[PDB]
Amino acid sequence: MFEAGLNFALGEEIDALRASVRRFASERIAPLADDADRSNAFPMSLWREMGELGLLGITADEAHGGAGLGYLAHCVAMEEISRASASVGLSYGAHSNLCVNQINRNGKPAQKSRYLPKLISGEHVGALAMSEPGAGSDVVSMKLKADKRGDRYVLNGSKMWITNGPDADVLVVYAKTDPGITAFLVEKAFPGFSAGQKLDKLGMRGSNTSELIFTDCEVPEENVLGGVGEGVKVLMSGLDYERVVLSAGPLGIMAACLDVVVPYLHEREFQLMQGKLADMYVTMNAARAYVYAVAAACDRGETARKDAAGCILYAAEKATAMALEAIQALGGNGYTNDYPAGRLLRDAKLYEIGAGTSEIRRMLIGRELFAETK
Amino acid sequence: MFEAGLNFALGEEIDALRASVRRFASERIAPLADDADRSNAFPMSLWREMGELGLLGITADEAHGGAGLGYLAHCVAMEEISRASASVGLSYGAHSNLCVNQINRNGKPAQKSRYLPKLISGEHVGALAMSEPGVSMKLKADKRGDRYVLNGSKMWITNGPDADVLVVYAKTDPPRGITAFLVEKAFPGFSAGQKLDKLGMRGSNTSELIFTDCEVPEENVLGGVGEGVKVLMSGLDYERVVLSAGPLGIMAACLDVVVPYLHERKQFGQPIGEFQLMQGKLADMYVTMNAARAYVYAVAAACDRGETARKDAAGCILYAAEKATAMALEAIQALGGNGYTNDYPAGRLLRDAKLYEIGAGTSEIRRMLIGRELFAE
Amino acid sequence: MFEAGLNFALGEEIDALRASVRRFASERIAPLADDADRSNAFPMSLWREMGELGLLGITADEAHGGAGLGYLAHCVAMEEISRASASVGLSYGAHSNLCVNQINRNGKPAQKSRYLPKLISGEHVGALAMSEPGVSMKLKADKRGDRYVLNGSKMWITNGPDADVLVVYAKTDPGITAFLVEKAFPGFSAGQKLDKLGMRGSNTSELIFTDCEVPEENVLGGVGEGVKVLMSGLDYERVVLSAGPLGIMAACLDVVVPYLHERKQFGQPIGEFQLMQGKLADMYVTMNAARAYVYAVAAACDRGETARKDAAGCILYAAEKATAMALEAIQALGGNGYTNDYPAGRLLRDAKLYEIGAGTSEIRRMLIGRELFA
Amino acid sequence: MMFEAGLNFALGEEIDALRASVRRFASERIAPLADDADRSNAFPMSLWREMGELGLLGITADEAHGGAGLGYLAHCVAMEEISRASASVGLSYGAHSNLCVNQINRNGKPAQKSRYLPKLISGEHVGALAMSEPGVSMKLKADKRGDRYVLNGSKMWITNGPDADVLVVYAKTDPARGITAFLVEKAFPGFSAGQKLDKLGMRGSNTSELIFTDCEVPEENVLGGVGEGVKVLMSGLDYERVVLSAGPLGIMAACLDVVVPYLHERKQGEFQLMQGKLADMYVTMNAARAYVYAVAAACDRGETARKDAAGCILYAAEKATAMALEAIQALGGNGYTNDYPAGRLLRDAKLYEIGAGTSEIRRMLIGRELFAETK
Ligand SMILES: Cc1cc2nc3c(=O)[nH]c(=O)nc-3n(C[C@H](O)[C@H](O)[C@H](O)COP(=O)(O)OP(=O)(O)OC[C@H]3O[C@@H](n4cnc5c(N)ncnc54)[C@H](O)[C@@H]3O)c2cc1C
Ligand SMILES: Cc1cc2nc3c(=O)[nH]c(=O)nc-3n(C[C@H](O)[C@H](O)[C@H](O)COP(=O)(O)OP(=O)(O)OC[C@H]3O[C@@H](n4cnc5c(N)ncnc54)[C@H](O)[C@@H]3O)c2cc1C
Ligand SMILES: Cc1cc2nc3c(=O)[nH]c(=O)nc-3n(C[C@H](O)[C@H](O)[C@H](O)COP(=O)(O)OP(=O)(O)OC[C@H]3O[C@@H](n4cnc5c(N)ncnc54)[C@H](O)[C@@H]3O)c2cc1C
Ligand SMILES: Cc1cc2nc3c(=O)[nH]c(=O)nc-3n(C[C@H](O)[C@H](O)[C@H](O)COP(=O)(O)OP(=O)(O)OC[C@H]3O[C@@H](n4cnc5c(N)ncnc54)[C@H](O)[C@@H]3O)c2cc1C
Repeated sequence: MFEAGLNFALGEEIDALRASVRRFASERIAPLADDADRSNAFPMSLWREMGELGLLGITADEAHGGAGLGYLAHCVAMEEISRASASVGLSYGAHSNLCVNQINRNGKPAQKSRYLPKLISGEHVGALAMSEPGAGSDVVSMKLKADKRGDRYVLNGSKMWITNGPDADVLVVYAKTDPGITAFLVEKAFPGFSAGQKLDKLGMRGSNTSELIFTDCEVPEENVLGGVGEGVKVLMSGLDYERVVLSAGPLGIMAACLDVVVPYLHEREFQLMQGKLADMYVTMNAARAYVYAVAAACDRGETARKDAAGCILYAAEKATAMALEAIQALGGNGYTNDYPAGRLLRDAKLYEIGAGTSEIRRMLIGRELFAETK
Repeated sequence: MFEAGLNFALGEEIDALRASVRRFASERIAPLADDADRSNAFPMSLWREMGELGLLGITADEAHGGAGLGYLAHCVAMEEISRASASVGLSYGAHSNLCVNQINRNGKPAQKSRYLPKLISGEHVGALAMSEPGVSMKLKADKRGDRYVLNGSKMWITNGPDADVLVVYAKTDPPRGITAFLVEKAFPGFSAGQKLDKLGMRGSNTSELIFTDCEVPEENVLGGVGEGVKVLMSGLDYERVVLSAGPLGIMAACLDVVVPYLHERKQFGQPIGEFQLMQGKLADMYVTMNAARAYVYAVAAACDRGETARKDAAGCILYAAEKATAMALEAIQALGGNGYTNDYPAGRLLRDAKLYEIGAGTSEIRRMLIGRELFAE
Repeated sequence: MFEAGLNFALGEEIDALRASVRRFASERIAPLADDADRSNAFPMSLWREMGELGLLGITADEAHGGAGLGYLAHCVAMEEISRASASVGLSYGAHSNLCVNQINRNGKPAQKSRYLPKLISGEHVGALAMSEPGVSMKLKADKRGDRYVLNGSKMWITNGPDADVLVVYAKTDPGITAFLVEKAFPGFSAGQKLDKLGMRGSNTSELIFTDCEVPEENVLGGVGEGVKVLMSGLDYERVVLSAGPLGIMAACLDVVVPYLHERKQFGQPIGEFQLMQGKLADMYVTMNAARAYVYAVAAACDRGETARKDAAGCILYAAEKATAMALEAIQALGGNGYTNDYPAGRLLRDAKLYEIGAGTSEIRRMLIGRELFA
Repeated sequence: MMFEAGLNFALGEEIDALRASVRRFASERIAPLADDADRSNAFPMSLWREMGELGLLGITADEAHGGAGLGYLAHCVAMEEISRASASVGLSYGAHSNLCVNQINRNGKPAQKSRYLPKLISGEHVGALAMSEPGVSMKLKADKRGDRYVLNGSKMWITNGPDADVLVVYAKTDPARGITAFLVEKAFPGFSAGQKLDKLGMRGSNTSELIFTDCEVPEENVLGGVGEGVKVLMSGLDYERVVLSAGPLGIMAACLDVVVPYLHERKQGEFQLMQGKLADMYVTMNAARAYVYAVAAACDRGETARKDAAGCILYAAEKATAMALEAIQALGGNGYTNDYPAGRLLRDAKLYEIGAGTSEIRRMLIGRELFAETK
């Protein structure tokens, strides 16, 4: 509902993609956003609908139903989707980027043919499992065991905070094969695999998050993803691309902030208010510029850990700040659950923690700068 | 649980008061804070308990059964209660300051004797109603014989659906045609709307009030007819001072949750409190806590001296409110994923804190007030 | 020099332009920056030099010696210039954009023929005089025959004492008209240069008009149409000027990064300290976001899109960020950062100008906030 | 004109009297030369005797030696009024009266205090404190030789360095808790000051390195015990921090002094933004005062904590810098000229985020303390 903004000239294809996703999001997602938050449940019908629109495999190969587009495209879809529901945006990102994109980049032809088509149609839901109760920030200290036994790897332990955890049919799981790390393709139907009950979160309540438990979970050796002991490389790259695409989550939240604020103020010319509005608009636009420039850079093949970390750092902090201003501009009404401003705040905060914290991002950028400039 | 902090030397009586309230808040209030947020309702049984401890009439005169203490004392009580549950704190503040203190300051002896005793014991709950959907207020009071008839609505009233006694501002003559009234829940033509569904302060019952030819005896005029603007202004100064201890208690709670976590959470082989960035974050929280406290206590003390503090009262609530919300965001940050779950109270602290940047006058209004007064005198 | 950062892929032409301008800047401007600041005087020889490089007419028509380039190119040139000396950059912006570009856009071909060639060669210096001590301007231009007679004053004029050609706004009826004024016109006089906190190499003065005769063929843009003329290119001015703060930010990293390796405390380069890494990260991210936003606005202008809000936005943003970054630069250097031996203090002093000169942050916020309704 | 509104803190008649006195001296005598001190890059030396005469130089010194015998709150108030007139004079004053005189008053033996305090208190002598070095891992050597310690090395960034007659100097008496503080006289052969530094601000505050080349120090000039220097240094830093925090206080008070009168007589929704900005300056001022005064009063009760001293200077220094930036903003073009003092307030304010230990160091100290306190 607030649609002014700087044109970035992303090209006809991406403009069409934007108009498409925006139409889909306003018609099919936005009406369910509040309900998803209130019921604490992802609206499952969206999986196939997004599959049918080609959003789920947007950066995956056209062999398997994918659209073969790039990270700028993915950012735009993620932004429109998150604009309608940040929760659906987060689940979508975790499926389409965390799971699908890692398989597409590190998977062998046989593996991709086996797992991708259903992930891309939305028949299967995907997840990525890296974090553990005692290994979050310090992720390489993970303790999930994977012991070779015949033509199988037996998995023992747990993962935590997994987006789409209770629903995922296919998961990319990192495990210690030598306490070092290996990535595995895990099916929900593998015996010894279980999901915990969904978490009760401050925000992202439409997004089903759970622990995972592995009790003698047998994984075929042909389901290793990217080679034994080479899980850390796979992980690292996975974090880069995660960072760029997920930074569009905050973008969508910021767009939603203006969506509620501007019409509100037009149904309800004070100067402090106009200044507040200006700061929101300018922030939104700068954040867009930065994220799109980083995404285009990734598409040209200049992926730097620095700038991906930087754009999610920046966008996440700005989205939270702006949600606070959205509530503020609405006043008392903004403090009620009758308006979505509160939910925008609750949702936005996740991005300063998930995908690595602000602290970890700042440190990565600092250490990297210092390392390359010596 | 986190008890580091600057000693402000408030004296033995205030130190003892802090000890009593802290004991009550930790033993009684904290274990039901989550429940209050979840059920979206005030735990009514607390009223009489707070009544018993002498907290509800803390600034009311001893002649009417109050404790006869001042705003510094009241800030301290409000802080310790808010630290345990910010919802309970807001309700308490609205009862004991917005209502009880307005009556203590402005009431004739007979109004005070009629209304104060049950408000002080907690048999009665109290509220204050000023704000409307549209001091250009529209609530109308017309004379009818020896009574006043009230017509209109008030919005966003803390303790609204439960209040037995209300201080209500109304137009008797449409500017300097405002009058304050003591209203009883019992008066016909008075009702409360449904309770609000809020981001935070969910344990604090809030609603609109609807006055439909509501009859108020002329003897219930509070502070003289046409004089409502003076009663309202003064009320606002004291309201801001006492309510600013709400953000203080929330800040204290941020430290309570974060500090034991910094010790107990290990990553990279170390408690995360040993990492430079986290030490910095902690330092900033601590310094902010102490500065906010210093400012608020100084303003309250000035009030107890009977000094002017309009700018300074607006200022200490502006300041505290903004800091508390910022600090709750950092508390969630410091706890990480755990801090993003409802199993931890950090999220609740954030949701509750934001209230004070709107409720009881917004940040914007506080800024404009302060700047205007400066630019004049 | 710190030359790392996001690639924006501006194209071969702009990249070659950046390279040439940077070579010129480090060779000819940078060694004079301190001296310009200490003597409070523009190094005049730079005019002809910049004229020889085609920089003064970068966005002006080729038929008059201009480069015929656009605002993105101009921002890049302005950025590389300001990175070597902010004062030189400010004077350069006033000459090449505020004066030359206004003539190029609103000047009749005869006027451009008369005034542009020397401005472009650098034989003449250009200025813009709009601001007055008090749309409430009081400089009056009275039509007496084939002449307009100018009486009044203008204030804070960049290149004031040196300008040969000035675009000058005046009230012809209280209503506004822009004029081309020559230094040689009798009744025109410049006041002594101001003594400023920063931008000390940039010669600012008041102007005084006492019965100054301007011929009617020197009306710029049409009688009573001065406000359209002004409004136009307040925008382009904002875009191009926002590259001043960009140059300064680049300069901040230019001084901070090397120092973070060389300085050692507690047995380590200070760059290994976590708070330091945090700070450097915030600087880097800010630099990239600001560049992204300014380049996007400039490219929008070059596509001929309207960008009132976004031009005001990008200078608002970039000016505030540059000042904050200069502060951190001083911080990162410690005691040394506090001495005039290092350039950090100068960068802070210079940066503050852009929040307060050529508009103010408050005006920019109100403008954006009003145009966004409200 | 001056801005004199603000929250009353009820500091008592003695302190209110001191405040009126110093504010009179500051606006009458110091303010008119603040720009001169800045432009000439030189402390106005004649101020020393005058501040001695007003009882300001030994404000926390024992009365038996001529001092006022007042405390840290009192000292903060004096520092604040002085700094409000000229931050440079305030920094030189702070270094003399707290960094030097107070260290001697707390750690000196009776004979040491008798010998050195009287001329420092009357302002006949200028005092300094020397601890920092270009490289507590300092390199300044003090080798015991007979009944004298021989000093070799250098100190850097010393306030009042070129002028100091008496300096408290820290050195390593054993490169293995091997630190000792010393009372050093300018008159000692082998001691000299370097050229005065050329600084962004605090330009009226003379700052230099010190150079000790086989500088002979009498062994009776050991301050507070051989090897005990780390203790002396640390406590010195706590009190340094509390009193110097009033430097930023004075700078903030100056910001309002320049802004509020200007905002009246200047006339063009930017003015509402302006009122908001004025509100934030006012509130910030009052908050910082409340905190600094609370920490100082705590010190006067005998409660000194590393945390709170560090905290109040961290807070105040950051606030003063931000407010100076706003003062310039509020005065617009005029604020950007050297004809108004706002530019100077900014340049000066920045110093307090570095000197006395950077904001980074303060944050770490506080965090490490809290962590130790809550394990
Ligand atoms: C909604 C949600 C969805 C998620 N989805 C997924 C998923 O799909 N896949 C997946 O693998 N994981 C997922 N996670 C896990 C997520 O990545 C973790 O929450 C986070 O990365 C790990 O932090 P933690 O929760 O262990 O907190 P901690 O790591 O304990 O952090 C606590 C605090 O300490 C700070 N800190 C830690 N180390 C340092 C240091 N060295 N220096 C300075 N400060 C430090 C942090 O900044 C933080 O403030 C999800 C989490 C959430 C909340
Ligand atoms: C928990 C809670 C308890 C409350 N309890 C009581 C009570 O007991 N008694 C009572 O009388 N009231 C009470 N209120 C009312 C409360 O004070 C109002 O909600 C608050 O003052 C804001 O009113 P509003 O919702 O109409 O905001 P609005 O006034 O609609 O605010 C809209 C936005 O515009 C801004 N704005 C408005 N006017 C201007 C202007 N002139 N210039 C610049 N900006 C402007 C505001 O900052 C705000 O961001 C309570 C509110 C809350 C939230
Ligand atoms: C280095 C430099 C170079 C310059 N070069 C040029 C040039 O080449 N050409 C040219 O025309 N001008 C030039 N200027 C003028 C410049 O645009 C002004 O100095 C400034 O942008 C406008 O503010 P002011 O100086 O008049 O101060 P004021 O506008 O008086 O500022 C006082 C404060 O009040 C606020 N305020 C300002 N106006 C209003 C209003 N109408 N209503 C409410 N509040 C308001 C502002 O936010 C400001 O913070 C230059 C200035 C500088 C410093
Ligand atoms: C005007 C002035 C007057 C002075 N007067 C005196 C005086 O009278 N007596 C005296 O003894 N000294 C004096 N000093 C020196 C002052 O104490 C030092 O400048 C300060 O203690 C340290 O600054 P530095 O130059 O050593 O910076 P550095 O130590 O080189 O610091 C460089 C940067 O690294 C950062 N850093 C360093 N260590 C760490 C860490 N462990 N973690 C994170 N970040 C870190 C710092 O924050 C800083 O940003 C004075 C200085 C000035 C500027």
